[PDB]
Amino acid sequence: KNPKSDKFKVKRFHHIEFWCGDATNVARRFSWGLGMRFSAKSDLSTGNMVHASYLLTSGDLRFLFTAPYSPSLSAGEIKPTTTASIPSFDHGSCRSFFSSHGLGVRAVAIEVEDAESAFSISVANGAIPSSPPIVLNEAVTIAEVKLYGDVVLRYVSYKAEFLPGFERVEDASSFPLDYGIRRLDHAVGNVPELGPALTYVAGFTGFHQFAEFTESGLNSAVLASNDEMVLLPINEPVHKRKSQIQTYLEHNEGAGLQHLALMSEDIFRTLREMRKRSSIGGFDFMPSPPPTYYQNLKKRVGDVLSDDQIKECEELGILVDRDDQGTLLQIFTKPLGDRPTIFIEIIQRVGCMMYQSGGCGGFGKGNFSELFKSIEEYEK
Amino acid sequence: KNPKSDKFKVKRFHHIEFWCGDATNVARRFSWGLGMRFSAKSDLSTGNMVHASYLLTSGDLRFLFTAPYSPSLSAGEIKPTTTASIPSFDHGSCRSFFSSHGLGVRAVAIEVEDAESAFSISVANGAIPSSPPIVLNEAVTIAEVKLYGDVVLRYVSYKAEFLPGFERVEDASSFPLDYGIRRLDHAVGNVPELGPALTYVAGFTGFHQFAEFTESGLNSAVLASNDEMVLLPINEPVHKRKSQIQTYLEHNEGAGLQHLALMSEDIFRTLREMRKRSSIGGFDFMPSPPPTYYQNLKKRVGDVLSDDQIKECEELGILVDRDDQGTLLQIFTKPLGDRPTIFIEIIQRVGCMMYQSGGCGGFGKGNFSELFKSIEEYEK
Ligand SMILES: CCSCc1nnc2c(C(=O)Nc3nnc(C)o3)ccc(C(F)(F)F)n12
Ligand SMILES: CCSCc1nnc2c(C(=O)Nc3nnc(C)o3)ccc(C(F)(F)F)n12
Ligand SMILES: [Co+2]
Ligand SMILES: [Co+2]
Repeated sequence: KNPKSDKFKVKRFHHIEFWCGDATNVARRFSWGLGMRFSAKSDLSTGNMVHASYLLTSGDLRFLFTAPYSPSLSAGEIKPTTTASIPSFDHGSCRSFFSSHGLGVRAVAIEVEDAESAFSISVANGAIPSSPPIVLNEAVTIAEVKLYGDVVLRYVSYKAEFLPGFERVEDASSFPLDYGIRRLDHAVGNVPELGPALTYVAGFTGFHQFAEFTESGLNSAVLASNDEMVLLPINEPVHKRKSQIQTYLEHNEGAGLQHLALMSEDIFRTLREMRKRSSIGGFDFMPSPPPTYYQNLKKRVGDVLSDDQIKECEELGILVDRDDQGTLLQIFTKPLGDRPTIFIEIIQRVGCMMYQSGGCGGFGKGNFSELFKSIEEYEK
Repeated sequence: KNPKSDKFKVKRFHHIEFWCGDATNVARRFSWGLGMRFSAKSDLSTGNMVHASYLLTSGDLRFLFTAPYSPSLSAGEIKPTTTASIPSFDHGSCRSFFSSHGLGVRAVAIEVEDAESAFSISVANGAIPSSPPIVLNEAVTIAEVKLYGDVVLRYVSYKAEFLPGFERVEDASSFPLDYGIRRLDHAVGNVPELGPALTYVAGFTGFHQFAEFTESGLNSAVLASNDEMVLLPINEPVHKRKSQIQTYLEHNEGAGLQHLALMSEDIFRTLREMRKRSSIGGFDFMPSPPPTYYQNLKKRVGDVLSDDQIKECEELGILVDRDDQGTLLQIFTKPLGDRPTIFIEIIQRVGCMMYQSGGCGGFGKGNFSELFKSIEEYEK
């Protein structure tokens, strides 16, 4: 059941922020690979002497890419006089994050009714503060607490266009790419120990348990907001083969964000667009499951997807899972950067109409075993 | 004249190495933006636990992109047992370079007849050593000396496929992009003081002076090898407006590589391909000169380019210059990464046939004044 125990009012996922070495090159690659439009900037051309920040959007999904300039450019600034548009930014914190983890998510940002209250209530309830509430242009409020490793949960609230200090991009370079991605479905963390992480985060949010999974690799559990639109799964390693969660922890130098699942309104169109671009600057995908996996498909989702929809899953390497309430189409990219750490999931859910309920169809845990068997079935 | 005073045998430009935060994302962006094929790799999948290195090629042009892994992955290695394919690499040097300069060229690499001799002769003649000669798999030899700032000149020689330890990419991800770029024409450095830099480099190479320029921004001079195929211009600031060389030095935190000029066998095809991709992950170009610039074109190169070739220059924003021996088509990108530092020039030269002689048509110094006047002519 859903106890609806949120200690403050959470509205939805707002944005994800990557900390980069060069924000330009990462953002250009992600834009082309995922079909996200360049929609706002904050950099030297807008008067920001501290950091370069570029925002990509597709539907409601917002990806922010931030890198530091030379500290010499802002050596005369103090926090009261800063040109930074994100006043929680720090040159040394950013360099230390990137040197330790490589390219990765620094901030999981959620929109709340009041960011200052959500911060106070969180820290009162055990959250480790990262950046106190700061009010931008008397219009937006931002605050940050630690989530896991060097990832922060960022609260944002509005009185009433991304952030103050960001300039809209609607010019020539704002080409309207769109491969169908529409919003962030869930954001998954890897930690060394699940219990303490779950206890910590659920303690300061009031998020309730949504699901759990406990025999190849990991144990996980999901925290959700009251309407279960904000979904934060957390994984730990399970010590034949070496845990992929452990591989993550070793190459990331500890806990951090493992994958972002992005909802598509038409996953077949998204995967056709993304796959056409894999070899020309885009993203590569994990190897497709054997044909045996797609033979077992008609017997499990033949009532949900036509033979034509099923055959299109096989062309594209799409995975399908199903619980008692919904059906799930999913697929995974290879890692986004140099290290075998963060990757992206594309998903589309069918069912649970009331709008669609969060988590409709689960998270594809059934595909672990469905993949292990269909692999052994094709070796024959 | 050309004294042909090379203190060792230089053959040609071999490659350019970028030091990055994430080599994957920079290399994917450059590949798509410039039309360069992914042709070799050295990373975790090849057994390199130290650095990720990806090589792009177009014609004879080779761009190498390298980033460090976590040092923990190779904590048990020593230089005699290293898994690095480029043994001059150092984690701390790479992080310090990138944190200080952002994305930029670390190595200008030239092919010589014998890299060990070229290193010895260079250091004997005043070169500051960076990495002593190392022989890779008894097949290739590599050595490095300081060029300017934190840029090194890298010598490479072969007894007889890029480097030992690199695996060829000819698979699916090796899509054969090609927009016409064929080789590196020249590589330009910015320093605070031209004289000492010129004296230093010409001292240890024997490269001779090829050209010079001394009233908007800079003074420069060109060093060339005996056949004038290796061309290394160096700029210094000239202290109405602020020197763009000084802007470079401030945002780069000192001297470094300013621009790479890449020869195209068909600059009109290259610029059409690159411009179609500017807004979808590729490179942006500097703003085009006014129509007045292209009206003055028929009167200066009307004997070299048809009215149709001239009008195509205007569509594409291409600049044209001409000395007593050749004609030059050129254009400049905006900076390649976050900072207003490094950028790329595309060029194509017409004339000086004997093969074509290096530097045929000069370097476009006439376009500075030709641009200043044609701008004032269009304000009218
Ligand atoms: C490149 C790694 S591929 C292996 C792999 N990695 N993650 C997954 C997931 C997944 O997202 N689980 C999840 N998300 N939130 C919760 C809670 O649980 C489903 C299926 C597979 C697969 F094994 F079927 F591919 N995965
Ligand atoms: C984004 C900056 S645009 C301004 C600009 N920056 N560099 C140039 C060059 C140039 O490459 N000179 C050179 N190369 N080797 C030597 C020696 O000399 C020619 C023309 C112009 C221009 F002013 F005409 F554009 N430039
Ligand atoms: Co998932
Ligand atoms: Co040039």
